[PDB]
Amino acid sequence: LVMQNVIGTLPPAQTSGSTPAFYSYKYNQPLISQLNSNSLIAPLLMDTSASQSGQDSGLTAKSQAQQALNFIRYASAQVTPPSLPKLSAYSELWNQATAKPNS
Amino acid sequence: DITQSSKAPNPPYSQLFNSNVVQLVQNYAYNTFLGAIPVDAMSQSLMNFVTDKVQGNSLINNLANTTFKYQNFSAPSSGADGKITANGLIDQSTASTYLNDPVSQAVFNILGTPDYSFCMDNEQKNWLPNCNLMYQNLVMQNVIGTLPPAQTSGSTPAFYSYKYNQPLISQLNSNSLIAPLLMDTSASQSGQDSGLTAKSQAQQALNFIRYASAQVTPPSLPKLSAYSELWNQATAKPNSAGYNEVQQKQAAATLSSYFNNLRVYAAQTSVGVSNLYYILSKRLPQNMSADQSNANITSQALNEFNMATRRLFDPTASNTPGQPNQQWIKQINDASPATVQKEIAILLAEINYQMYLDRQIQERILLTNSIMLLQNLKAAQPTADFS
Amino acid sequence: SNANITSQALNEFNMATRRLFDPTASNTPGQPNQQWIKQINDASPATVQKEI
Amino acid sequence: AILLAEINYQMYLDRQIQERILLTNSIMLLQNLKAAQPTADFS
Amino acid sequence: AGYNEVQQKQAAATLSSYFNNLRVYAAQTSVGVSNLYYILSKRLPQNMSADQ
Repeated sequence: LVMQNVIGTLPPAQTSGSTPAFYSYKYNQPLISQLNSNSLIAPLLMDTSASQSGQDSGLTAKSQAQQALNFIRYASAQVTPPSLPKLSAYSELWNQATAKPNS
Repeated sequence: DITQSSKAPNPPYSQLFNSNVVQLVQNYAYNTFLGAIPVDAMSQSLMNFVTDKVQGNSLINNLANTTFKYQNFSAPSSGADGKITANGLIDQSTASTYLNDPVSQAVFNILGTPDYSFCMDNEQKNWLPNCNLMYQNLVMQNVIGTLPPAQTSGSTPAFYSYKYNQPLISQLNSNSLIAPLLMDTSASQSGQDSGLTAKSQAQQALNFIRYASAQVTPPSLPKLSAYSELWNQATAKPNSAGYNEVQQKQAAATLSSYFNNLRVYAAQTSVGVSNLYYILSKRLPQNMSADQSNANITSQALNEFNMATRRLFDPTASNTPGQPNQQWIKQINDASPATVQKEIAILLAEINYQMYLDRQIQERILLTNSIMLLQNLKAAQPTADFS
Repeated sequence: SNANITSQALNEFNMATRRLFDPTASNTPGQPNQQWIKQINDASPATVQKEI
Repeated sequence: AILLAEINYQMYLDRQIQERILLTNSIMLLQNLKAAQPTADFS
Repeated sequence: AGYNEVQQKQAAATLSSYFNNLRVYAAQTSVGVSNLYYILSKRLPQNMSADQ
């Protein structure tokens, strides 16, 4: 769920008048800016004025400071969280782990 | 010896040897430094170094991406002038027309270089006659040019023969990036015309830096047919049109995690390509005077070399006694105490500037090693496997 | 009322980059707050030592 | 005066060396990351 | 002459990718070659005086 929110709406196969494909520059216009690392290291003081609106869905950043925030999230591999235990297996081996002494 | 008035200087000097020369040098210092930093180049506010509230906002913001805007990176270069440009041989176009920042251009290649499958049929058996789109196979064939033969022939060289390798050794040698302080902007070089070739020392640097960034092997984007059926499966409304929700969310997660891996990869590359392009950009020429008839050309590294070596042997400094514009140290030997403390003040100011840009080198060290740590620990994601 | 804004990188920048060139400085002779090197050009030895 | 002159010069060339490490670490980052091309496999 | 396009481009792709890996490797090794040559080259003899 969290990295579907990262996605927003996922981009279609071939370029169409409704929504551009995934490699098309029109679809890639907003994301390429937050995928540039200079966004973190070039500017000298960030601007937080919400003026730009690139993607109607997914992680979209309205400010250059939020561009840097989007990149720091991406580079930190934060959009992909680690895999946490399954309920069935974890509940079983927890029930075994918290076994009462000889009970 | 105060007793002799003749041995005293005449007329007296209490000012610096030449404030004008250090002034021009210093303004060029500022211009080169603020121009040399690579900055996201897509919209006017996007390269804004500073906000509008700080004084002098315009005269810092206008100097963002100076090296590439002067160089016309966005507009492809014909090659007759040997200008740094987005080659229409490796770089995808914005038309389904090139991006203004080489680093964003590179990560844009990473994200937007399709597989050959979109230029196949949907059964991966034959090839379309015309395909405007630029797939990874096609671009890196273009990097080859004509593929070279096995045994050297009278017409064509073997791939190992030195005559085949005459340009490639320069293209591929690392020093093409580091040793020069200002790249040659004149297309005095005409290499072998097969695919990518450098027409200038600056192009030699560019082709090296892209070669190191390994853009010639763009990542394998999804198959048209495979991805398209998982698309049809996932994007559809669940429990309608012969669909459901289980594999819908499942395949949705699979494709989305795939593109997530792509973008984290691309950001990690953008890091490295950003530093490489900054190393390259410290050494590009920049225009100092707005009027081209009076235009001055100096680079960040060249000009910073001048901050270094103007107090030392200066090539234009006179080296014969009795002439003006003498060498710096001999000028000190005949200088006044007020003048000498004056010059100590200024040279140590230049100390402060230069260990500032040393700061910036260092924080870039942080950038790189932190990224490499995150990648390395990403290679180790805690699995919840208990069997 | 005097709410003014800076970051730490930009502030360390203009702390480093205030003497050599200055945007606020007057670039025409005869005006106040000229370039630091030009102000030095008429400064007293005690003044320059305090700068040191 | 000449002492701080040499100081400018020397720690200038140390700056050169620092940009050299910058270069080395950058390329090792790219080659590690090249060892990690994302897979278009949908198994 | 008994050829068709599909394995033609497939084979072209295999060769071209091979040389691509070759040149990328060459660049990566050559950075190390260059800095090692630099560190040694700071230490080699040089003649300054224009007359031998």
